[PDB]
Amino acid sequence: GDNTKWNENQNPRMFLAMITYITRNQPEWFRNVLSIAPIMFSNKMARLGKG
Amino acid sequence: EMATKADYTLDEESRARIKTRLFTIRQEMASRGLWDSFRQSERGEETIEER
Amino acid sequence: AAAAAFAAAGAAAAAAA
RNA sequence: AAGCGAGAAGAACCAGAAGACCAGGC
Repeated sequence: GDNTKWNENQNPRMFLAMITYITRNQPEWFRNVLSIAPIMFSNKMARLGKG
Repeated sequence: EMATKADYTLDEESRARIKTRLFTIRQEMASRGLWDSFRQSERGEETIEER
Repeated sequence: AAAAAFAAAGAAAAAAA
C-alpha cells in the first residue's frame, strides 16, 4: 500500500520533534542547525503560480 | 647575520642596509617600550567554539 | 622474503600517537 | 574481505651571606 495524502499530512512540527529527540545531548549549535529547517517549513508559504 | 656555509649571496652594502633597517625598527619599538612584549609569544589561545 | 599473500582490511592503527 | 565527493602548515620559541650566641636530639 501507499499512504493517502502522505505529503499533505506529514506535519513539520512532528519533524521538529523528531530532530530535537535525535539531537538530544548534542551541542546546542548542532541542535539549532538541524531544527531550523522544520521551523521554517512550519511557517512556510506557497506561491500560487502563473494565475 | 649568518647563513648556511657562510654564504650570503648579497653585496656587503645590501646586507648592511637590511641589518640597519632591523636595528632601526628595534630602536623605534624600544622607544615604544614594547620590546619586552615582543619577547613573549604563547603557543595558541585557540578556543573558538562553533556557535 | 617475508611477504603477505593477501592483506584485507584498511590496516594501520590510530593508537600510535 | 570490504569498497559510493575534498587537505598540511606563514612568521618564530640563579642565586651564596658569614659570624656569633642560645636551645635541642643523638
